[PDB]
Amino acid sequence: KVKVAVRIRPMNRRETDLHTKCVVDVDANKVILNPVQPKVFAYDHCFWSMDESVKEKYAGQDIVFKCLGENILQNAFDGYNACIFAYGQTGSGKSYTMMGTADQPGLIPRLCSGLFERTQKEENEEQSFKVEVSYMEIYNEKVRDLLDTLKVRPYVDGLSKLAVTSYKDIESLMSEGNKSRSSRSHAVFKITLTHTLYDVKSGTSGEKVGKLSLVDLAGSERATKTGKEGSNINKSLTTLGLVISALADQNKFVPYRDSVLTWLLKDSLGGNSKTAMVATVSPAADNYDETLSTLRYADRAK
Ligand SMILES: Nc1ncnc2c1ncn2[C@@H]1O[C@H](COP(=O)(O)OP(=O)(O)O)[C@@H](O)[C@H]1O
Ligand SMILES: [Mg+2]
Repeated sequence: KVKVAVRIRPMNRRETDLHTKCVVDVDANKVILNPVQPKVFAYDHCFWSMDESVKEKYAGQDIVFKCLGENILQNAFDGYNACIFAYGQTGSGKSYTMMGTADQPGLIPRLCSGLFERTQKEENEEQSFKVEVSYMEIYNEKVRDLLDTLKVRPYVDGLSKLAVTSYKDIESLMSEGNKSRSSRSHAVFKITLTHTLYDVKSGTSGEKVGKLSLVDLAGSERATKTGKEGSNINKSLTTLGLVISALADQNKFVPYRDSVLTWLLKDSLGGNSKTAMVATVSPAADNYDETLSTLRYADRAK
């Protein structure tokens, strides 16, 4: 159903340089926020990613995919639907986790690599796979096609959906979309995997469809006044919160239509779908408030 994880990023350069204190500790799957009384939260996984040298507990990109990606991918081969959301403060590690860098590929490249490896393994004259990708951006409840404002009618009228046949292919679209792309919008990478089995006369005898929606959410931080985007983002994120919580609690009412994001992903949120959320947070004292907020959001969803 619903899996919730928290990933703790390293100190950034500024925090390192300026000796900002660490206020986040971890204990197995508990997160302890020390005051800048200690607060303790429990999750399905906690990824402590502060320092590669501490092998005893460091979680690299490979670890995140093993614990959150592999299962979600398998789910799509099973013919079911799934979403993965990265949620948290700007600079906390949402994009690093979802897409990653050229040197540290994240969830999306690993998942696509795994996907094509598996399809190329199982494909033959009697069964085929069709892989289609869309990449869109939701900013202020308006949708933009990152593979080119599209109207919401639940479908996005005129949203490109492109057939890809190799990892390199699907890579050109990751690349293309990321260029055309950010901290104040949601980015949705969608894969449709269709697996068709054929009978003796080359007619269709079996077919499974699995959808994967991999989501880099808009930053969750509160804007500070020094003389609306944040408010619009808050509604969306609050609604996504209510949807995930309600599904996690599973006759209940689920408010899909209260936001463009949750409505467009209704198909992969309801039914027998699987949802995984990674709440990214800074370890540093100067982010306590936003870290605390992110932790409560993640706790609530679980
Ligand atoms: N777990 C991590 N390990 C190493 N570097 C990270 C990690 N998380 C984030 N970073 C780096 O910190 C910066 C902020 O990450 P990013 O994902 O862009 O933040 P966000 O998407 O949440 O705004 C990026 O340069 C990213 O490469
Ligand atoms: Mg980002």
